Amino acid sequence: KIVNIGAVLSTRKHEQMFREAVNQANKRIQLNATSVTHKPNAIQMALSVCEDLISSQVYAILVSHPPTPNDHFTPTPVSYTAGFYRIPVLGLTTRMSIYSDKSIHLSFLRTVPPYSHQSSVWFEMMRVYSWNHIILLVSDDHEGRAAQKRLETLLEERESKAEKVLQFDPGTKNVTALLMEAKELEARVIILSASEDDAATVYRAAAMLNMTGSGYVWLVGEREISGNALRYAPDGILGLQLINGKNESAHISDAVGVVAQAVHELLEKENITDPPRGCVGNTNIWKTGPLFKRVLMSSKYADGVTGRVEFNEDGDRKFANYSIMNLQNRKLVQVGIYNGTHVIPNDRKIIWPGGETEKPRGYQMSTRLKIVTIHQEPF
Amino acid sequence: SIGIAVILVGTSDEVAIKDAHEKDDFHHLSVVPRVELVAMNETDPKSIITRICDLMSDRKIQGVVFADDTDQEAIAQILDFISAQTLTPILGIHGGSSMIMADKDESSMFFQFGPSIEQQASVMLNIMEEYDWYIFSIVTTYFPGYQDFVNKIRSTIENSFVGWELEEVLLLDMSLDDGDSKIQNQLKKLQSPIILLYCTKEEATYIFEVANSVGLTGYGYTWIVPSLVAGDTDTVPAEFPTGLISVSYDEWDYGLPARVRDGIAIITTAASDMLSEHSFIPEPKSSCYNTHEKRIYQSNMLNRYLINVTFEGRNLSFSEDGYQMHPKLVIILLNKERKWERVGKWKDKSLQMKYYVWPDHLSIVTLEEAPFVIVESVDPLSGTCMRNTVPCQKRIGYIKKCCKGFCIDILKKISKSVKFTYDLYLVTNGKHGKKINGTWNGMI
Amino acid sequence: VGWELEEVLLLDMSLDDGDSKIQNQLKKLQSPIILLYCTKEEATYIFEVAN
Amino acid sequence: FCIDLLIKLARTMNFTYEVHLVADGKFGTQERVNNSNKKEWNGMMGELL
Repeated sequence: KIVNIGAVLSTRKHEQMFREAVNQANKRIQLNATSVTHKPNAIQMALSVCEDLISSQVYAILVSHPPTPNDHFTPTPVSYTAGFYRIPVLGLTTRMSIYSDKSIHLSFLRTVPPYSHQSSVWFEMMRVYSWNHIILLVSDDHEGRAAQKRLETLLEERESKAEKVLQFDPGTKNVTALLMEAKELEARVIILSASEDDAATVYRAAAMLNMTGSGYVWLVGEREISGNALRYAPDGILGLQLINGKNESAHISDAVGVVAQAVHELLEKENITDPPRGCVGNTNIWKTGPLFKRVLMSSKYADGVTGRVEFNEDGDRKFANYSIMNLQNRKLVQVGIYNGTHVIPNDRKIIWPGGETEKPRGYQMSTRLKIVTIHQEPF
Repeated sequence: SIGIAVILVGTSDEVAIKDAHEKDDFHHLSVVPRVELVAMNETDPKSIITRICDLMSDRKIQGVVFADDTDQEAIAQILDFISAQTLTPILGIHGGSSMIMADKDESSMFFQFGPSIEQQASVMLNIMEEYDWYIFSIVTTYFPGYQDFVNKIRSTIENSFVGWELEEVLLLDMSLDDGDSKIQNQLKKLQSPIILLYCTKEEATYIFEVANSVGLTGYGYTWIVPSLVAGDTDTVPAEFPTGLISVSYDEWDYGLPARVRDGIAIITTAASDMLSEHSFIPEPKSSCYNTHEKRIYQSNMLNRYLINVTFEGRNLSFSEDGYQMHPKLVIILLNKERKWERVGKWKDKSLQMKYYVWPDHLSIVTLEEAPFVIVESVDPLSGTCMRNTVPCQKRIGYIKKCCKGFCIDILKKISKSVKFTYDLYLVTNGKHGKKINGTWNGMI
Repeated sequence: VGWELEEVLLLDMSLDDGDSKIQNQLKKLQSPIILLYCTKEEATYIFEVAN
Repeated sequence: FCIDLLIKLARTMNFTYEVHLVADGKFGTQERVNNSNKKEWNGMMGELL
């Protein structure tokens, strides 16, 4: 039949490739493309999702990075409106960890890993560099809590715990109170999971508390090594990056291919119900939608532009690859890579914070102790 | 004035609801509630969205009260945008809009008439305390609330001196393909009389079917389960074992006319305090076009007053996450036929259950003797009955006490030797025994 | 020598559609040691029921 | 006796100390304290944690 796979993507030029991407799949029973740009207004965005469905009856929706710098709330109008009918939506260029809950985002699959999955990189990096005492600087937001939640789970797998899990309110200008507590802690390994704005406040304070000197390690994700945060990050920031996270065309082609394989799976089934014609009175939940979403996780791509494209149980990417930057001479130079199972460091050396060539231990002993005694007559 | 637009979806008593607007008495607060009722079928979310903003530009309403009959969770999520994008309070009093969502937008004005999974877990422990059940077991799936559900139970166990024994926190993953053997392997570790299950309604039938394969679903067990599994209490999948315990919201008592009255009151009194303390009328841009420029005006202050609301002596206080601090919950139990019957009632951390004894098992009489059977009041160190004591009742005045003595220690040793259960109770009609007019009174 | 016996439970073959009751009957078995006595064919049926 | 043993511990383990008495003056027990509804240790046991 005329299976519609139309997307909702900004970057009008990229949508040209989407038409070619659909045509390429046809050469590989019919797929039609009805790509539409992103509405800047959130309320107008939600209506256009089903309004374009009226003339298309689309089977899945793709959402991408908008021209606006919000980088979040973009898939919310397209996930809930399509989630009412259990229409699967593909997260082309979204990395927020909110979309990883099935209870709220019922039909959503991500072709890129969320920010909260960086802590999988960090935990395996520990054993490579022999680190066990760390300090977490997560934020009070859901994104900060998700990184703390998943990192702690991996730590418990090794019967180890983070020394401190200091949380700070986002948008706080005076963060020195939080970092003041972290100074007396014996762990010299600091893991920061804040946003780009919140990272600048942390970096500014850490500079004036002399926490950026030698013997200190800063493990940091992608948000805090770019934009405003990079302009205040100290040297030796052991950052992280995604190989092709910012490239939309890399993900559209792989995303279209993954749905195409599930389309072949949808060819043979029992009681296949076509998606609703529009948003008029179709209160039905599209019983076939969960079947489409269920087979869409199990559909693993043998190859692709970005390697094998596997979907997690929560819809996230599986076996992704991360690149390890390093702020050497104010320039982020890759000194490692992630193969999806273990860290493969580059041949070149790492310039640690403070200009230390040797790898710092990342731990210290207080020696000076506080001892509490009671008044007892003979002792 | 305050613009409130109560919206009803599907079949409802609009005339009855309209009468509550007249009965709504807020002269003391001086709120001037401009309550408007619009009824319309569920249709499509675009209609749901376009019903509010179009009507928002018509009357510049301050708050929205949303009611529904359908159990679609997607209505709650859609209502967050109008609560967030338009910064207008929205109340999920009934239906799908009352399906509590754990995580909302950080700026959303949405509030719901429901309990959180931590609130349902706490009352599930009050049931076991009332009947002196202390053996534990927890079985959870990968559902997003599983972390919060287990964390609340574990924290409440260690924060009280009452003897709590958690055997296992068994976790089962349903994403496995043909993993019935694997799902049985983990489920086989279950060896506790009481199981606290937390999963989707579909998963529970699968879980009970696998437990049916084991066969130890219910014979003396008492499975305790949140309202997520129960879902629509009308439809029982017949795979739920008899004796299931669930904590449902007060759908039986709080009907739609009751909930709509509270919805109007909550929005009105919140604005009045702001209209008096802050003394600033909230008049945001009702248009939905180019909402980016409309973020200059923020009504985050009204969120504070909406949280703390007093009405008719009831603490109708919400959370920052949108739950209810003091919800009214009823414990529903499966009967012999596939029917959910209310057994309890939880309000203000009080459990007014109507079953004094939970229904071999035999009843035992007792008296008060000096070294043989000594009855004492309920233990105040930790609650209930301490060590070396058993719970006994007395009727005048049905009061649960603690019994202990030489005769009771004999009963304890006999009970675990003959392998039988019991429930003591003291005598009201008299003492040991006397034949009066050919009738026996007392223990004999 | 201290010997304790849990069950001498008997179970039936010739009953039609007896799988549900044969599983229900086997619920009473809680001892860690089982002294089974049946036919080779019946052993697999018992083991698959215990499976 | 305890302080004399403490001084020996410091010499043999090469650490310094700052001895301070217990604010509560109690060794330590688990208490209900319904005001906060939380189990915590009091005094010497509560200063370690």
